[PDB]
Amino acid sequence: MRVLIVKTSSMGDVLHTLPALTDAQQAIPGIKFDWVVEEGFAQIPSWHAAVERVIPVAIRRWRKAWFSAPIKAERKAFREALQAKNYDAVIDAQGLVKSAALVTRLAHGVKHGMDWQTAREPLASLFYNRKHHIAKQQHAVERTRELFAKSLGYSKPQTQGDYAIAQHFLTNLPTDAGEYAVFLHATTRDDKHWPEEHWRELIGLLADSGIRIKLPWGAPHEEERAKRLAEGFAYVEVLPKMSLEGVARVLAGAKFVVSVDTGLSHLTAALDRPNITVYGPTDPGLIGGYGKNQMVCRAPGNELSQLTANAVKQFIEENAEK
Ligand SMILES: Nc1ncnc2c1ncn2[C@@H]1O[C@H](COP(=O)(O)OP(=O)(O)O[C@@H]2O[C@H]([C@@H](O)CO)[C@@H](O)[C@H](O)[C@H]2F)[C@@H](O)[C@H]1O
Repeated sequence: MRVLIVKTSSMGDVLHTLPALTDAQQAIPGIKFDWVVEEGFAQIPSWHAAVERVIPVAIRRWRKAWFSAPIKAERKAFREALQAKNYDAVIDAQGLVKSAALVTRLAHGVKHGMDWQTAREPLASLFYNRKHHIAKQQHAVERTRELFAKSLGYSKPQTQGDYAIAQHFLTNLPTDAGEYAVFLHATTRDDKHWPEEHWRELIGLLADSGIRIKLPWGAPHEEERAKRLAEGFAYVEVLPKMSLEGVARVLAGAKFVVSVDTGLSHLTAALDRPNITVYGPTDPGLIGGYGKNQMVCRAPGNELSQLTANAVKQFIEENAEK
């Protein structure tokens, strides 16, 4: 059986879809998935055993120079690749009008998606052949598992979702796996960042433990902050710039992670690595992670400026308890 998945945007949303592929694979041996996803996250689906062909899209990038000669070419290659196969099922796990009109609508096969009252954008429900009712009051990971279960004729396992992508890294874990912690400081908005000052204090509190700390960074200004956070700390290392897969191998070898509400935090949860995510303006109840050893840390008065290094270290300790 060959199924096509439409789940493009948000590294987090993409990662949350994995447990659903694990359920399907266990229930239906031989099942394989093709997956339409934003190029920036195209490596993620490849890490899962049930994933066959990845079909990248780069909306935002394209969208800005949409009629260009080179772009016109990419969009053409995309449509053709998208329509290449006749799927036994097309599952729109995105629930957006834009993705249903730009992707789902064009694929061959019975199209499944959420119904009018459960879809991210009600109107997208009109684009499906099969509309399923997926209760909103539950984690995104479970909602997608329910969607896959109902779309593919099998009952969702009572067990916790298994992202099943850690094994992709187990074979080539860093030599110093378990010897360090990874602090994910970079994110999309200022108010979501934990003040540099607190980061350095946390780091300082760990000085005599003998642990080492690695700092990822995806953009120049993020590298500069990482340099600032590392200064004077011989046991802290600013990572070189790497791919999603590369930073994913580093996370896999991390003993634990402290992070702000960002995609790499979601990657961490998918890799089953103990993780303490610190939230401020964003609510962990609505967008929290999912998985083993994930611990929520809400900043006082939803202001990260109020969260102390001491408080975060305490969570690390009690996250170790479990
Ligand atoms: N290979 C790589 N190595 C090191 N860093 C990498 C990287 N790739 C990306 N980043 C960095 O990761 C961050 C991505 O930004 P983000 O805003 O935190 O992205 P994301 O969409 O993943 O964050 C999500 O943002 C949502 C909203 O706040 C608005 O998008 C939250 O609800 C959700 O929980 C949270 F995960 C950026 O700083 C980016 O440079």
